[PDB]
Amino acid sequence: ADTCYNDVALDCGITSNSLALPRCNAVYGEYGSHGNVATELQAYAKLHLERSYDYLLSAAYFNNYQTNRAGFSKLFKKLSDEAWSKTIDIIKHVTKRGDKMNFDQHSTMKTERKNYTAENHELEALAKALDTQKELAERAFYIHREATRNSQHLHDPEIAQYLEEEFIEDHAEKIRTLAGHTSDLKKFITANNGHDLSLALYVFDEYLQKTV
Amino acid sequence: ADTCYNDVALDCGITSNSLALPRCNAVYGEYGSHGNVATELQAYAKLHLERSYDYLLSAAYFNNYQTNRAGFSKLFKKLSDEAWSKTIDIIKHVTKRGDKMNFDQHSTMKTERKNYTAENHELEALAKALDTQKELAERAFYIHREATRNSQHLHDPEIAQYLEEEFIEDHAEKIRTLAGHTSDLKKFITANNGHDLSLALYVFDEYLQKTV
Amino acid sequence: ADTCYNDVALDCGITSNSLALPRCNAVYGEYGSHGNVATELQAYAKLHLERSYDYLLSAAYFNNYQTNRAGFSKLFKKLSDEAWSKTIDIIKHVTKRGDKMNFDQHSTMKTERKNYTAENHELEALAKALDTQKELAERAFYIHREATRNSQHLHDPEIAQYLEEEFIEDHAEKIRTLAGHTSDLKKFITANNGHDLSLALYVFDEYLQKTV
Amino acid sequence: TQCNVNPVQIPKDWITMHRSCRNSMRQQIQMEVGASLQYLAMGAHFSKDVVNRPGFAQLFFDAASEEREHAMKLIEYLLMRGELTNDVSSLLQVRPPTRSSWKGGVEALEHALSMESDVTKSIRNVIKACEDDSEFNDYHLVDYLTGDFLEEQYKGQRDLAGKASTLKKLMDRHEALGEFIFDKKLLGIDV
Amino acid sequence: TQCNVNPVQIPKDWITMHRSCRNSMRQQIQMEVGASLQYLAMGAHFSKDVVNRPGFAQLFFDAASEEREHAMKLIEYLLMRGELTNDVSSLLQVRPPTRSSWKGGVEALEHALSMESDVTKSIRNVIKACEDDSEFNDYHLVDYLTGDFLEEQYKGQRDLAGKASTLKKLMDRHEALGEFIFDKKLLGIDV
Amino acid sequence: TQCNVNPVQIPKDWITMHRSCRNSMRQQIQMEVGASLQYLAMGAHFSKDVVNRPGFAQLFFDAASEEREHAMKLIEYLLMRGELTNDVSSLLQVRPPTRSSWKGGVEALEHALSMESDVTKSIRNVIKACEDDSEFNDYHLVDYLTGDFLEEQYKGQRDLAGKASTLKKLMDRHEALGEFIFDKKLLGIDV
Ligand SMILES: [Ca+2]
Ligand SMILES: [Ca+2]
Ligand SMILES: [Fe+3]
Ligand SMILES: [Fe+3]
Ligand SMILES: [Fe+3]
Ligand SMILES: [Fe+3]
Repeated sequence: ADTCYNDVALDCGITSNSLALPRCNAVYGEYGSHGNVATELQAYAKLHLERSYDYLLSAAYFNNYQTNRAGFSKLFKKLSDEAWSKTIDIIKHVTKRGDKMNFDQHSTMKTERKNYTAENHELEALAKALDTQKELAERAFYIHREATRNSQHLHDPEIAQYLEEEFIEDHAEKIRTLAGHTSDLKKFITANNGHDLSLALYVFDEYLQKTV
Repeated sequence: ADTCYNDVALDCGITSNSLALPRCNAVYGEYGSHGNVATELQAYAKLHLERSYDYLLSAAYFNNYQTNRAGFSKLFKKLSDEAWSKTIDIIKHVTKRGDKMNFDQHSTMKTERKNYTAENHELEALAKALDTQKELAERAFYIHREATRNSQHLHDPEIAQYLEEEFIEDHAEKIRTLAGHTSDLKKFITANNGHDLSLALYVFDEYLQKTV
Repeated sequence: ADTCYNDVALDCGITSNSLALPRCNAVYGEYGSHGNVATELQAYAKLHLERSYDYLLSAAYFNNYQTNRAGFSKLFKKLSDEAWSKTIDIIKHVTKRGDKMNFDQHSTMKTERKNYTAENHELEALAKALDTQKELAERAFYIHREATRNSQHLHDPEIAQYLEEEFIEDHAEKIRTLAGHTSDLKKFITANNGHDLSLALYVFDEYLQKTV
Repeated sequence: TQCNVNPVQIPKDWITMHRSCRNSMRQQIQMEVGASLQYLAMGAHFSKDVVNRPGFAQLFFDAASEEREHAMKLIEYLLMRGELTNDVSSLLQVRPPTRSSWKGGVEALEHALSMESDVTKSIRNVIKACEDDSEFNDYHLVDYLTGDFLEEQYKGQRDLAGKASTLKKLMDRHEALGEFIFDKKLLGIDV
Repeated sequence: TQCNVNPVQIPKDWITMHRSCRNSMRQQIQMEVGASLQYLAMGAHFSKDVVNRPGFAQLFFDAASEEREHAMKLIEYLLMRGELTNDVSSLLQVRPPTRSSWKGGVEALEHALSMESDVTKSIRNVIKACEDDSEFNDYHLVDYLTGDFLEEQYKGQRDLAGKASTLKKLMDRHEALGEFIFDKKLLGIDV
Repeated sequence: TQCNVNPVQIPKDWITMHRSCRNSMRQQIQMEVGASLQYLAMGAHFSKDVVNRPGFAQLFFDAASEEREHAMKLIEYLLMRGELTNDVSSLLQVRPPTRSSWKGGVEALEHALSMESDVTKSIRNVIKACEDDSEFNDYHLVDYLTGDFLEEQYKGQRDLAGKASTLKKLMDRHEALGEFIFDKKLLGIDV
């Protein structure tokens, strides 16, 4: 059983001429040794980073003079700021657990390839926001399962509790909110032959300005 | 892979004459598709609803002029109010996750059938309260296991964390408190041939008024 | 199905001459009946108790007139006080769940035997603190796994959430902090042939006084 | 073993409610509970992601809690009069409500108005039973039901009727936007 | 590799404790720790659901923490005098306490009184060793043990003796109710 | 189904930016984003347990967020001028940064200084493109880039250059202690 104390005893001996101390790091519970939890967490920071900029572009698009939807723009700006903040938080968690961030790490979770386009009408934009938030949420479920269930030799409840507290609880609220927005728009489009659509989009945008 | 965005692209086409958008809802992690977690959560709201009214009747019984135990009545009124509040909270969680509440949903957990009677002497009433709280607690353990362990294709840590935070932590405190009350009454009944029983029940009820 | 209510009905009968009430306790979810979770929790209180006094001796050693490292002493005093406080908290949790504390309970987790010595130079002391905190953290991982994964008939998310909230989250921070301290000392020892070591230890101790 | 104290008896002449009145009160208690359960189902319906009317959801969850309070007030009245020393377990029965879905806010408001209208009629029948018993006119309970319960009923009906009229006028051409705005107004939000 | 700094030496004439006194202090430190562990076991016992005396549990957990503080004060005294530059690891040993169950509050209070009485006698023996060493009368340590430690001991014994007398008088006919009330009074609760 | 509103057109004479200037601004936006990603990697490096320089980590995470704000300010300027009604998706691309490790704080500070120096030169080139277009001298944007962006650049370069000089002087004989103290000073901690 290698320990940091034993590494010190060995290397601090007059016989030694170095001080490697490989066990004197923050790694415990074999974090990073078994399973894919460590690399998946790095890829999760990368997903938040990419989405933060996708949301930023949507916020910009809704703030052009033709669309001019301050409420939709505010909704996306908030999603962007939150994803940017989470990117940094995950990077710090990766290093807190004794690993190092690799910005080119890929996830093993088989996820289809669909480019994010910022130029969308209101319903399309909310639908894409809903899909991307569900993807972030299901990725957290995947990492959580990898940490506490998929590998016989890996059990990391620290990562599980971190995901539960910092990601999982709030994902349900965001997804429910976005799903509700798509239902509202769907009704504006279909009821009474969609006759109130333009006034409804204006009223809905004003509502977002007050509630986002 | 069906997504809300793809449903919008298809239905918002000039070819379409409807806007179903089946994937534009708050369902993710296949909630409700595999396992019994979704139906068990609905049945859990139903159990709290039924118990809230059982506790309310016990609170009423202890407030009749013959029993007149304000402390016991307050204990049951608090249990009733908490169970009523949890009923609404669970219903809201069921809908937050994209499902709908069904008030006739039954649990699969094999639980014996024992009618709740409100007319009881003090020890009997506390014993029944203890048993019903243990049942609520074990039902939470069951749903938690169904969400994260029993089904190979179902892993829902959002439901697990919700149960951990909103139900599981507090159940241990309530059960320990009620178990302690039954121990106190047991001693009043058995020590010194139970000679101090009537004075002890009065003193104990006054104690409940100050601590519930 | 034995219940506290049924025990009361039986024992409070004119036929009875006793009041055992074996089911009127705080035990639920078969806590203590299957698996090793109950005994492991007791052994965990014992580990914290032993470590609290080991840390106390290190705090004393660094406060002798020759070492006179107030920062190192403060670091160990804090670790000691926290471990003492956790010892009492775990004992209370053991009894909250209806069990009783046994101070001679041993853990099944195969852990090597290495006496804790308080007389150490700075790097050695931090290395040992790091190793003992990793041991406390991995023991929590072990109990957590025993409660929710290792035994088919045992699922206790109350113990799991208790460990997650009261131990697991904070262990990562402490271990990362201690690992960082060993890295700093390693550099003081190796850079520029270790020429700045004595001044660096003084500066580092002053830094600990401000940040512990 | 003796787990309870031998009961004592005190004077009972002060306990005066008569059977017909007491039975009507017991039936009213079950009716209030039934109303609380039906309102819970309305709250659940408007909470669905595909309905998404949080204003209506809150309105009906609040109504459910209020009906539960009405049941508790009637129970407290019986206890004050010296009743419910037994027959407490049979006072209530929780059962799934009859309806669980509504086409929109107007249908739910009209259903609520009809439920309240039924409760008002039932309370007036409790008053009749309690006042007209040839052996005992229960002046105090009649007064309590009239001044407290009916007061709440009439104000509540007028409130629901007005909400239904206002929203229904918007349905022929503004079903979606009209209900959306009305729903946010229920939350105190002027869009 | 050189991981530590070559030690330096400063004047040592100020370091004056003698061996017999120092050894008695080391033994007292272990005794205080042993007392803290025995009090932890009392706290654990009264915390059990089947015993349920939270007042007694808190009383003994508080006593356990206080004994730990006593051990720390003795260690700090030795450090102030220039001792413990070595032989620190052997100062203490944590072992399971001898007793883990008590019949009731009276037995625990009487056991605590006896433990305190033993500690008082042991401190008086440390004082004797430190004062009567023919080569060095340690005036300051004797004064510290007498004015601080014995002061706490005598007040503590009187407190425990009074609690034991008061509760024991209730045991011949009021074991359950007497202990229940006494226990809540320990929490500052007048039922 | 008609899910969107038929677009409307309003006067466009007020939209005056020319192509060369607009394209240089779009390229600058990508450059700011690239800088934010490179600073994130520096923050990540100094956050490692084996590097452990929290002062440097915070300095670079703060710089990453500031570069993201610079990108947002340039995007807002284009939007104010009537641009980005299309071609928004192609504005940015997130890619892994080129460098992920540095030998120490000095190497990272010198790399940051060089990155800032490159950004300053690039902004001056945007200014040239926007000012010297023979068909349209964009006075306002040139002024904005000069008074806001270049102001931040020159102050930032001087700050980084000073930090690099100060720390580098400590490297020939005090690499570990010098960087340790400097790192804590970045956190406002005087050891
Ligand atoms: Ca878990
Ligand atoms: Ca948790
Ligand atoms: Fe939490
Ligand atoms: Fe009512
Ligand atoms: Fe002591
Ligand atoms: Fe910039």
